[PDB]
Amino acid sequence: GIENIPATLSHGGRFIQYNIFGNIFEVTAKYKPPIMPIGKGAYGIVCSAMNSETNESVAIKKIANAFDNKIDAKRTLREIKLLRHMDHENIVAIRDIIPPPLRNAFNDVYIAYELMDTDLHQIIRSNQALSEEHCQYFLYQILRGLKYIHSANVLHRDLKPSNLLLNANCDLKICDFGLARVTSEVTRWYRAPELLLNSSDYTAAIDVWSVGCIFMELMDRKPLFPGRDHVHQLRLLMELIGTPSEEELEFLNENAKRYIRQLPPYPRQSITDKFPTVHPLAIDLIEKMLTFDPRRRITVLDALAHPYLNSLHDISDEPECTIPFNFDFENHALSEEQMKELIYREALAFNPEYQQ
Repeated sequence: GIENIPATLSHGGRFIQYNIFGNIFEVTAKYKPPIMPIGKGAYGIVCSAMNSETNESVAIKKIANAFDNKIDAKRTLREIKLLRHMDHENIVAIRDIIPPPLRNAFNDVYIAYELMDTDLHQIIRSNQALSEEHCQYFLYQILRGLKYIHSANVLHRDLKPSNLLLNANCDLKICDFGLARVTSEVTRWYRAPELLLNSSDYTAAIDVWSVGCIFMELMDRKPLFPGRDHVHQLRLLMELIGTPSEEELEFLNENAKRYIRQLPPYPRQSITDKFPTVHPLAIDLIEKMLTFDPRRRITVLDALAHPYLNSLHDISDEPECTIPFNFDFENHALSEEQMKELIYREALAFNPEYQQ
């Protein structure tokens, strides 16, 4: 579909501006036309493109005005550094950081990721059927990636179906680390119990919780805990799981502890009866993942060995991250110009021709 989107050579031919419904999408010259818009959102837009020098297809996301609010600049730099630090088959890889044509005028950041066909959210929405071996493969790859992320002392704090990208090969990669934790510091249908009822510190269990939810949504094709309001989330939680007994309530803040005694009782509805279509071992592990108590929640390391995944589980093939990740990129307090400069050095690392 070339010449469908107007493409103008700019800055001495080293860049190409693509008009996309009045949205100027400027990338380096090696990404010759055509490009295919594939995503929209708050960050900006996402197009597919081909690197004419490497014959490799990427997805270029454009974060527009990335440095205006310093919080969003920190989430962008955090995204780049986090995704560059890690090398894993269930983690989305950065393939390029576009240099700005003019360093003084560096407002938009274009990141290029490896190209994926869809994501689990779209798979759910399209109402398309999956063999049980496929669901098995998906869950296994999610946990296999979580093992690595956590092994780098990083907690992916916002897991969603739209965060799990897929391929026709059924390869699944985790993405969008804009909110991850270093243990040193938005829909909540997937947020853990401890996150809503503030326990100021949380462990990897939060991720496990979300996975549980996600897997049920994969197996039931309906959102497991839809929230009308923030207070309602807990209601639909304990309506299904049951109101905890305080052998389980010990951990949350006592400003939050009182909270749970404040409400009427809730029986533990059995999941095998509410969602009976799914396989039995699936229901088992799902129940073992959605415990209200964080210290009574199954670990990713143990959830890998659960019998639902026994045809895929393998400790020698599920690696960890050797070198951990530190949060002070250069230092702790940075201005928008410092973060700008770091991302600029990264783009110059991917594009040594623009260093000079």
